[PDB]
Amino acid sequence: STGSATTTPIDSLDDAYITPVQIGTPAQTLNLDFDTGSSDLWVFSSETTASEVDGQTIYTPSKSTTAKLLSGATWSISYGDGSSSSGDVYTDTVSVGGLTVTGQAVESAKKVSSSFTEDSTIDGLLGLAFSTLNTVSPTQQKTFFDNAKASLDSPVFTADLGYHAPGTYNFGFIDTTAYTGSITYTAVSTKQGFWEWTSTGYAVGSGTFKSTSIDGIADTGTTLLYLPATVVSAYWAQVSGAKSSSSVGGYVFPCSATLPSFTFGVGSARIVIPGDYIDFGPISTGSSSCFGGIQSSAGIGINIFGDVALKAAFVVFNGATTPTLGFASK
Ligand SMILES: CC(C)(C)S(=O)(=O)N[C@@H](Cc1ccccc1)C(=O)N[C@@H](Cc1c[nH]c[nH+]1)C(=O)N[C@@H](CC1CCCCC1)C(O)(O)C(F)(F)C(=O)NCCN1CCOCC1
Repeated sequence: STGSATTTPIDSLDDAYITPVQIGTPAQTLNLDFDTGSSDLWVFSSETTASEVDGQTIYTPSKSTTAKLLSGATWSISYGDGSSSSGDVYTDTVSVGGLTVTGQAVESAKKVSSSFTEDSTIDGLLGLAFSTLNTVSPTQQKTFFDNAKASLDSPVFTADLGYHAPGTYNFGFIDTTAYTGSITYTAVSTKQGFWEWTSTGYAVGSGTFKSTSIDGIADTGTTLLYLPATVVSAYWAQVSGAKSSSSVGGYVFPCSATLPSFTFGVGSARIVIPGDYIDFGPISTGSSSCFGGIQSSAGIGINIFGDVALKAAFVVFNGATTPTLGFASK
């Protein structure tokens, strides 16, 4: 089997991408953020504290004939940006783009943090990291991909995110029309539960490529590209007037600037991020100071190849016995 679904930016800046997901019988369609940085499939629900719901579409398990409460199971997660959610667990039928999993763990939120309430466009998350990170207690649950994998034509999914435009998530096949050149594959470490790999280096604009190992994760649920302070300083030094702002909490630049591209290495191959992908707009409405899309990872502890980087590539998440990651230009 296979599946294919379109993913859409939630706003004009590509802060995040949402993908429609069918849950239950009859189907309830929710727009979820596909997140290769976590391993929980959770949704706004009829059980969510009503004052914490403000415009989201909710899952009502009582209206699904295939939903079953998973007795005694609960979940609770905290994300890198400080947001969080928690609740109880159902098993139900879940379909993505024509690919169906029966008996998927659907984590129903009883509580969400203010940042979730305040964002009406994201109805929940679909985690695509390794199932060792799943937070359900006392019996850890498998991800959508792990459940689907043996049925798939090939044990893979691909991410093809758009710049200021929709893109595609595919399951079980590689669309050879969706990229240029060849796919370069690179090793993955699963020891931390992530799609962790090592980039071979970087270049700024038309500059010389610097060969250096940069360990990081491929993370569709993070907006920005977080890299070592040395690399980040080298980038923003090429932008007149850019600076690290204490009050904003990262690099800002004049909205009148033209930004250089950023290149990262995948083995002997190279992925080029155009400069406009690195512009996230005014820091506050009406400001002439704009937020940068490349930021330091120093306060985070790991480098993160978030959407700014991934949307420049066609990315293969190969879930074979020994996982690998593939990157192609497009
Ligand atoms: C505005 C922004 C300054 C650019 S922001 O950073 O707030 N944007 C958010 C994404 C966003 C956009 C729009 C609306 C809502 C949220 C962002 O990029 N958040 C990252 C920031 C980050 C990364 N690393 C450190 N900080 C994040 O937490 N991403 C997680 C998923 C997000 C959470 C908020 C809602 C959207 C999905 C994440 O899963 O990718 C993760 F990998 F960082 C993460 O937290 N992984 C959790 C892993 N735990 C390990 C222990 O076992 C349980 C699993």
